[PDB]
Amino acid sequence: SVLTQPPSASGTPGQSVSISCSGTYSNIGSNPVNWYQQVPGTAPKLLIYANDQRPSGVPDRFSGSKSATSAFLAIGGLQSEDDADYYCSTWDDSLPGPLFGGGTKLTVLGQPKANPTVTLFPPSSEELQANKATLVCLISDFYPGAVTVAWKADGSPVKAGVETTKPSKQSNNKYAASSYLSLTPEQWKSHRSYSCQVTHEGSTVEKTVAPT
Amino acid sequence: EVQLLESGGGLVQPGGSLRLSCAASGFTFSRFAMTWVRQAPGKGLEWVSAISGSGGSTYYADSVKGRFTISRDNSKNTLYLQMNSLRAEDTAVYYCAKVGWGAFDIWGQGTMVTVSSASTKGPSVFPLAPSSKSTSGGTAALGCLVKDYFPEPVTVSWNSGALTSGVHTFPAVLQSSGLYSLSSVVTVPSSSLGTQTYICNVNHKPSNTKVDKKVEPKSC
Amino acid sequence: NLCPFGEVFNATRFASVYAWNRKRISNCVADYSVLYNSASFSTFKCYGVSPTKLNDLCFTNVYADSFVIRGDEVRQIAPGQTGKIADYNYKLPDDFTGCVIAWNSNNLDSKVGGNYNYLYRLFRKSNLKPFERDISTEIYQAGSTPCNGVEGFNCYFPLQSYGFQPTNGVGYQPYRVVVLSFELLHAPATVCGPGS
Ligand SMILES: *[C@@H]1O[C@H](CO)[C@@H](O[C@@H]2O[C@H](CO)[C@@H](O[C@@H]3O[C@H](CO)[C@@H](O)[C@H](O)[C@@H]3O)[C@H](O)[C@H]2NC(C)=O)[C@H](O)[C@H]1NC(C)=O
Repeated sequence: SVLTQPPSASGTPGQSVSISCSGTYSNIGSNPVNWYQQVPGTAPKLLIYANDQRPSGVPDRFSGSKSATSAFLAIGGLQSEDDADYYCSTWDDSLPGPLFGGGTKLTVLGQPKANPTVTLFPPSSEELQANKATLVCLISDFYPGAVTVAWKADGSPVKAGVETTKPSKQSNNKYAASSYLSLTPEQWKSHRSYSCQVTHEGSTVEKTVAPT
Repeated sequence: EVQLLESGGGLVQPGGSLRLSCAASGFTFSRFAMTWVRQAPGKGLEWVSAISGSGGSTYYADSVKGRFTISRDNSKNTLYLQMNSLRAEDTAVYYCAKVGWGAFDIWGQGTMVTVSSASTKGPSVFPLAPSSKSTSGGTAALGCLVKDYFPEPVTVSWNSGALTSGVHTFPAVLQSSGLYSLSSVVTVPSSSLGTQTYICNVNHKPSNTKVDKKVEPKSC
Repeated sequence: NLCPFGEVFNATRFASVYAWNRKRISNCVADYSVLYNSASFSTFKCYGVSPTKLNDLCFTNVYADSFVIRGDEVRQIAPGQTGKIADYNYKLPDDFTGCVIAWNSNNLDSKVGGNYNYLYRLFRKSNLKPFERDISTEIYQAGSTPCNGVEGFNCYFPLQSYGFQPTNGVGYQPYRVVVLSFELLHAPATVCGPGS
């Protein structure tokens, strides 16, 4: 059904990293795996096909490997110009065309890791009086520029009504992003609290608001 | 020396139609299957459709079946994607690519397709009041929410430009509706609240909209 | 009387790795140090035995397998390895007892404009078992759409040619490989070193 990749990866200049891709016997276990590099602003570029083969012009510091149900892309001698989103892809015995994993954003580290500052605002009285309701989660000063944002309502995941921006570079070379959760006023009052959870480099910062 | 040059993207309303083209050179086009792959802004890659070298076999993702038609003209080295019954969620960059050994080995640089009904609309501006939940140490965060405008850009200032320290205006989110929203937040000494007035000034030239919004601590 | 290693190592033509060759060696005396004394080999690696100790050992049969691969694939000819060759072409067992010998053959096996006679299997639905061999040429089917015997979007011929060119980087130059595997059976030992 789905190929799962970690949302981010990092290393320092000249070091190595490994990006994973996890699936099932009916896709990765039974079908050749490909890897693509997408430098922001450009089309994907093939790095690896048929699990571990490089097309002409891809240097040998990119290599592919595969376990039973997982695939791995290794990148040695990291350079800044390797900053990109990396996607695995394969086929599934049940589908006519290929699947792509969700992508891993690789950052070659140029400054120390920096945790996000998170501020979460509840719907305003004025918006509630217009019969609308938006939660605003503002995320700033983080490095590398990769976060994932999860919303909760009384501990339960909230799927619908979420809009999150891509990270964008701040004047101070750290990153910012923001996420918005749209609700009805009734949904807003029909819960005891809402949470914005921002995960960065494997640590989660959580903020919560409640109707009042 | 291989080139895949796409065109035909653009803006259409829901239910509208578009035809994309991809012009190939530098390889033996008719020998290779060809494919379309799309990428919604900020999202991953989604295979759309493929076609055999001759054009006699075609393949489609479930998400586009019955609405999109792939074809090719081997006399012109041109690959096509006819897109009917377009929906907001078809908004994406569309890539053409050559198929090679189970992979997509050469990609065009993409053409952007936007499926939207948005027309010029000024924002609704709401205050984001400072609270205990947005105060850390001796600092409080307050802001304004600039909701549902089109097109870009808006400008936000605080206290008519007198307040710049600690101002952070965030890049807009482009919603599924096709409308933008953004927020601006300022951090100020919490002891200044209720003695210093804080006003965000929002300008949206396209709709000739100008809004000042007082942002005040709440009383119950 | 002497085991015919010269015919294996010095054969004029070598097999493609997907259709790797095997010779059975038996009823003969094997001077292995003949081999490892030569500096001609860029790889000479033994597993579960020493090059010298072999002349002091005996075996039911010896198998000599041989083929051509890329320089940068020689590392897959070893117990415990994965990759295109180990997985889809020539697989040694985790407990391999034997020797792997290789040498650069760019001067014999490359051609200006490319030697495309050497092939490898690029696609396989499952990994080879140790010493398994697959020479089939059925169209390989990715995903759900049956190939019906035709190459296309999701349907690929399973062998690809190396296409060796004298000017390749060494990692992409052709190497000749010989794998010696030493079989001990509950039966008479017919291949012995000169020390027995
Ligand atoms: C593959 O072919 C080459 C070339 O024919 C073989 O090399 C040859 O190896 C023999 C050893 O069996 C060498 O003969 C030796 O000559 C000295 C005289 O200096 C003698 O004292 C030794 O007792 C032995 O007879 C021969 O010179 C050598 N030729 C070349 C050109 O290197 C090689 O052994 C073959 N590979 C095998 C058999 O695995």
